Amino acid sequence: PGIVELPSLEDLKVQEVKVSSSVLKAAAHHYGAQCDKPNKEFMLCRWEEKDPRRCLEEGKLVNQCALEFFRQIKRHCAEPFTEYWTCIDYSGLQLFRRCRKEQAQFDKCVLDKLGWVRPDLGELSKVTKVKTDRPLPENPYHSRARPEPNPEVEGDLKPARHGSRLFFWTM
Amino acid sequence: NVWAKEPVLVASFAIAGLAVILPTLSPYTKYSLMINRATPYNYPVPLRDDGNMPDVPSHPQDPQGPSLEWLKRL
Amino acid sequence: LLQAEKDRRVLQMLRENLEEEATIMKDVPGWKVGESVFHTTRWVTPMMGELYGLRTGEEILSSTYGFIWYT
Amino acid sequence: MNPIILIIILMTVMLGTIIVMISTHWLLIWIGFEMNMLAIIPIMMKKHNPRATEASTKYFLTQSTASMLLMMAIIINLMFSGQWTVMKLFNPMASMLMTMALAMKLGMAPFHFWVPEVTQGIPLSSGLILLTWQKLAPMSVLYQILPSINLDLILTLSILSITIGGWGGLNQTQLRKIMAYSSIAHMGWMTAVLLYNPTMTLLNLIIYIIMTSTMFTLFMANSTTTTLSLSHTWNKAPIMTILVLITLLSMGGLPPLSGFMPKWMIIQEMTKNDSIILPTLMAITALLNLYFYMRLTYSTALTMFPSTNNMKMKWQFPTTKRMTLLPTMTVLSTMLLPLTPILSILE
Amino acid sequence: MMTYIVFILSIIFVMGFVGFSSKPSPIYGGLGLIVSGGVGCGIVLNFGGSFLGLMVFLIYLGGMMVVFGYTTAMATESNKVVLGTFITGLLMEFLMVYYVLKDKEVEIVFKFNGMGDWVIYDTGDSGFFSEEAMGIAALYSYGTWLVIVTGWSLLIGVVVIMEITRGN
Amino acid sequence: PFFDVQKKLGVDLDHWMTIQSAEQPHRIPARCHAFEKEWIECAHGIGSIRAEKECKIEFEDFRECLLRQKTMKRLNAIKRQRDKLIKEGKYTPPPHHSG
Amino acid sequence: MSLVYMNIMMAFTVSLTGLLMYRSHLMSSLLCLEGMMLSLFILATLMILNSHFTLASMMPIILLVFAACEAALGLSLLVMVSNTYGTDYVQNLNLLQC
Amino acid sequence: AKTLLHQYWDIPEGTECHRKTYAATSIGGASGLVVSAYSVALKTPTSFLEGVARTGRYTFTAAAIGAIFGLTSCISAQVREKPDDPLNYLIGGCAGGLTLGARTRSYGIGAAACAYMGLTAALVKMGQLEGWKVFAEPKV
Amino acid sequence: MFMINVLTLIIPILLAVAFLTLVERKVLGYMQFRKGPNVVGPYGLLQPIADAIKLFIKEPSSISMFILAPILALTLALTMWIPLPMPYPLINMNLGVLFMLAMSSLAVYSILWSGWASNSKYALIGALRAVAQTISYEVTLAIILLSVLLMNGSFTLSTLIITQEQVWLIFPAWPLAMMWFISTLAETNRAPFDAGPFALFFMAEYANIIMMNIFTTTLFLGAFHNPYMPELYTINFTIKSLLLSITFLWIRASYPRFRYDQLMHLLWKNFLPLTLALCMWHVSLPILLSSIPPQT
Amino acid sequence: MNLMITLLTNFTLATLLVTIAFWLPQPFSMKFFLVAITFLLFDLEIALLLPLPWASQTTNLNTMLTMALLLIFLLAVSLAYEWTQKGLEW
Repeated sequence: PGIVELPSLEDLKVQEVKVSSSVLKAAAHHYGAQCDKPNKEFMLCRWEEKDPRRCLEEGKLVNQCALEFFRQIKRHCAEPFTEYWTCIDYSGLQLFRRCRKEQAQFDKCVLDKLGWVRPDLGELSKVTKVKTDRPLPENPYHSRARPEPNPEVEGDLKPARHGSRLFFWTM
Repeated sequence: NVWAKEPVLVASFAIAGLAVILPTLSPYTKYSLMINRATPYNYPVPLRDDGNMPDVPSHPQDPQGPSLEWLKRL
Repeated sequence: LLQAEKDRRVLQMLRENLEEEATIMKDVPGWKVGESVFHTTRWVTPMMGELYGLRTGEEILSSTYGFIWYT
Repeated sequence: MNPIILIIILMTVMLGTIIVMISTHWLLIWIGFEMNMLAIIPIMMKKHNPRATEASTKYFLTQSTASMLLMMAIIINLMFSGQWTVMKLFNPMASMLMTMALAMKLGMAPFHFWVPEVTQGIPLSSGLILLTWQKLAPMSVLYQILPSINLDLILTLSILSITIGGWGGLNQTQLRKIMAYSSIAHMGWMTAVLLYNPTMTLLNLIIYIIMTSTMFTLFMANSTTTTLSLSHTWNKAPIMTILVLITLLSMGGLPPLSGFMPKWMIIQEMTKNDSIILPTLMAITALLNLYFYMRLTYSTALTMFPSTNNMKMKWQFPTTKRMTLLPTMTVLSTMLLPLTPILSILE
Repeated sequence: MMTYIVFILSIIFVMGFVGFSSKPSPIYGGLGLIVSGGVGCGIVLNFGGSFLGLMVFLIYLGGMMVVFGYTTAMATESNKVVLGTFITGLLMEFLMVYYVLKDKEVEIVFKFNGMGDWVIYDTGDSGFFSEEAMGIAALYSYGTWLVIVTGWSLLIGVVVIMEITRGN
Repeated sequence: PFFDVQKKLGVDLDHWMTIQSAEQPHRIPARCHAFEKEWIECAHGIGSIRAEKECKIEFEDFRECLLRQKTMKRLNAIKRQRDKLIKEGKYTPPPHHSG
Repeated sequence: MSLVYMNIMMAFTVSLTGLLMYRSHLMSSLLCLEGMMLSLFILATLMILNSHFTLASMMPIILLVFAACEAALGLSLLVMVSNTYGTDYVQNLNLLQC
Repeated sequence: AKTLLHQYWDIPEGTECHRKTYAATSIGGASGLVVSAYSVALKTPTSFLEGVARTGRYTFTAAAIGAIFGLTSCISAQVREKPDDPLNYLIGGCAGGLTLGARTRSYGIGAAACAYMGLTAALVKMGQLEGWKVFAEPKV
Repeated sequence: MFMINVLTLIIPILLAVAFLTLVERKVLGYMQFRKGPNVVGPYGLLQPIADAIKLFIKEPSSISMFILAPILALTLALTMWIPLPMPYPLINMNLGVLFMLAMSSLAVYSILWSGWASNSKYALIGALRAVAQTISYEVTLAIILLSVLLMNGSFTLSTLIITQEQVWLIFPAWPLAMMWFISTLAETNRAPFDAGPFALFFMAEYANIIMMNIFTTTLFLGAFHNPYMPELYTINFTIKSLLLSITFLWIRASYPRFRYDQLMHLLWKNFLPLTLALCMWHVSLPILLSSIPPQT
Repeated sequence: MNLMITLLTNFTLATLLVTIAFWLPQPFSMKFFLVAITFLLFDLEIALLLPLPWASQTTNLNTMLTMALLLIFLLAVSLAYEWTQKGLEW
């Protein structure tokens, strides 16, 4: 059987978001609106071709988008955003109803200094169009062609030939 | 009569009869269906753009497409 | 974002383990070196033994069976 | 019992067979066999003698272990190629256990010991429903899984069933064990054709069911258990004699009579293969099982036994049951030689 | 204290089935079958494993052996054959464990790769709804026919039980 | 025999239980989805015997998806050769965490 | 195949031998049928879970409720026998001879 | 089994002797195992030592039939020098039937076994020679 | 440290049981008319410690069955406070109410094994009837548990202790809760609803009692959960469980035992239609009030 | 291994307490049977019913409503059948 081919190690060094998970949930929605215009290109590549080792460059592109977004939120307002995510951090499985007043504080911060309307329910949905340079690929299910049809039935049928053609009981 | 001999039997038939008959007529079942439909478990896919169709809003803040709004609006 | 990191991590472990399959059987007869078992070059998802081999206990237990009798 | 309860239970036996005939999903087949068992138990023990208790106990143990072995075959099928399509299996082991599940189900010679035991210890109505429906429904299962059968299974079980159901029957004077031995004989004839042209097997199924319904209605003409009771049926009625004659020789299968249509066409589209030694051996043992039919005939309808007074007292009264469907099944079971081109009615 | 806990629990499972397949007194049999069902539930709850074995733990070990012990206590109430078959079944267990361990493959009529196997297994994929629990959360949307015939066979089992135990 | 009331009444009330590639209740696949879809579309309008002549490759591919027995065979051969080389004396192990 | 599947099938066939050969009581025979039910349950369940074949997850629970009512029918029959005799031996079934 | 009957029919008949006799004793061991298994399964021997005696009797009779039949097969084929006739196996089947009757220590069982075993062994070689298919086509 | 969690879980329940014995004897005295025990020890606490000591000292089947009944009863008594969310439960079981039912069934096994090993026909038929009236109420317990968590979505029970912040759940199903509480009285095998080592057997009985009290208090009511200070929630929860346990005493000391056939007749023909009708009403109704709870 | 360790500690402390408790000295009724099988069948119908709240979020609410009422109605009908047919008398 045929052997596989992968990109080597020197293709897979892209600097990654080495932040934790609690803060990454804490800044979810405004990441969903500010960036993530080109990650749906990554998602479209991933669904139309279920072959990573084909779509990874859009992964690099969304990696650098998210890194730029966290650079932008670090070097500006808010510093009590850090208090916000460490406030949601110790509340078990995370709820958005518990540490809510600091979320409104962080939202007042971002609306005054920068903008970034928090999106409504259910605006992180609502199936989306996008277009790229690449075409839709042929046979993403890698296979042969389907072999043959049936030699099928076409034409009327006559009366039966001389009867049953059993031992007797002719006609 | 019908009540004194088996009272809990009558009360059980009564609340069972309303639990059968009452799910027919209600002003709320369409709300139950829409709430139950519009909660996305899986991921709503992006697609190759269009055959120039007047739907499928591009931005997630573009108000063309279908929207859930009555959670805030009772 | 997590899907992109997961793609890069599973490709990393596949590259590591195929490099070490090339090393660990350096002189055996027969034996083509990189045999995919299948007949269609699509993307198999591997079966968490090629993602996790030769680890001796710690990461394999705390990365496969850890969740089930955790929580 | 209530007649409400029996109409419900007969409706459920029908429902189990229709679910087995109708589905495309293996769990539905297993549930059909189980529901058929569950409902068919209280048709037995309509009385309360220990005979029926022991008979239903034996039938329950053999039938339930057959059903669990069938579920084992399904689970092997999905340990291999995994889909619930009732089709070709993907393991000779799965097909092996599945054929042995049916061979315990409807009675074949390694697995047949329960059949005369359970048919003696019950009344005739329970025996009627068990033979007819319990041998109708799993033939549908075999017709659905015919492309993936090791033929040595059906060959061995079929030949051995014909010869065991033949040799048992020379000794039994009880009517019900005679009828069960005849049942195993026709199970051999209905099973050995299967991997060649199954339209033969399904027509043989319809033939056997019509014959056995005629036979049990004639033994419900009055409740008879030995042959001596049938000699007294001679003394009390003349036409039951000639119908026992014609239907017994049609169970024997002689060419002017309609019990020969199963043998004849099956030998034909059996030897348009080149199995010849197997058909001629099957037909020799088919000559063998006709003997106990013939000694029953000689006992009652042809000789005349001594009989008993109080049959004088029985002469006045009518034999005033309703026969369920007697005349239609009689002359449709016996005079149906010149309609063998109604073979191809089936598909 | 090691990796192959699935194989270990499966050894205890085979031990339990042998321990009541040697035909003891039936309440020793019920004890052994309770232990067997408990470790089978442990096995399926180790393959993730959220619901379904624990679901049946109520039924098979909560609603069956009770009735067996009940009908054993109100029916009726050491030997060399039982203990001999138990020791020989244990010996076949020991021999099959040895051929798994110090060989490569074991064949009864199959091929079994002889090593303890977490493989195959999920690759940490995002479920978020606990797949088998939502599988059991079918039968009530798509399951039209199946629960109909199932409840129908339950009702027929009811009337059958009472008729055989002397309706009316 | 077998009837087709399932077909004539039209409501496929049992053809949802049957295979994958259907309405799984929240739309997820199984582990071996695409193998089943390929083998079914191989042998769809085929008379079940030239299917056995010309769908053997994808059916073996499907069985190797479901069982992964050959992949385990190769994996076990790798591990036992690893054991004999680490017993014999080549590379007191660096192949994890220290490349 | 795997390692666990061989041991579950070995447990099944030992349970089947315990079902078939059985010495004195019938309660132990029906109890071994219950053990065989458990074996088929566990086998089908681990198959469906390892496949992540989420769709037909009906199999194990419906298999067990049905083979449960099979065992209910069996217990009714066994208690009927033990009523109409003294015990539930394989003896007292010696009548109705072949 | 398929393996030992295939060993028996592998050797040309023909003179490659006494392998035929050993294969026929394997036939006897298999037949004796079958008959002895069903017989001790359907008797309750009471007790087990007598069951061992019954099994030993059946296996010894079947193995003796196989041994004597293989010896007379090989010897008759060497003497008459015609490896195609069925009459040598007719003589062989009659000889096996007579020795079956003598180990059962009778006369009529031996003579009828001579006749039927001879005619059936003639049918066996006659069908293997002209060519009659084993147990199936299964085609049409 | 996790072993310290284990020991603080399963050791102080024994002191809880012993002090429950003194509390139920004292309060049933003050119900009846009795001071006491107040002589041995100050206000009667050394008296139950000496009760357990003296019962350990004394010098009293099939040692298999004779030991495997109380070992199973008391390991049930130990294992059965695993997922009860005293705010942080010891194991966050994603489904635990079905575990409650299963371990009630294992207690049925324990009583049947001790009755079989008792080996005397009067004790055998007594233990048989006690098994039947222990098993006759796990139907009702299961179906009421089903209907009360259908209002709250998931088996997790931590979502339940979330959802009872707004109202105490005793209000939106009061007759259903009342019938569950009567079935807890039946399952605990006390009045009105009715050989060794009796220390172990007795111990497992009372631990099952306090389990049902705590599970009642968690399943139906509670307090508002303070962020980062669960001590106040634990206090108000414990006081509610204790007031319900005193209420359980209060029902104990005032009613005769039922006749057994009256007990069965009452269960089937009086609970069983009423539970079914209330449960189908809790099936059909949250789909009618635009309110199906979020399984997460 | 958390709950396995807890389970094992419960078993070991219970065995310790049993060994301290031990070492320091050193015809029938048919009506009994119908209770068990009645429990068994209604417990099976319980086993069908109780995964309902996992299911209670579908898009075909009418079908779930109808088959759920079918299940409880059949349970009450089986109760009604044994009720009319004096199935638990004493």
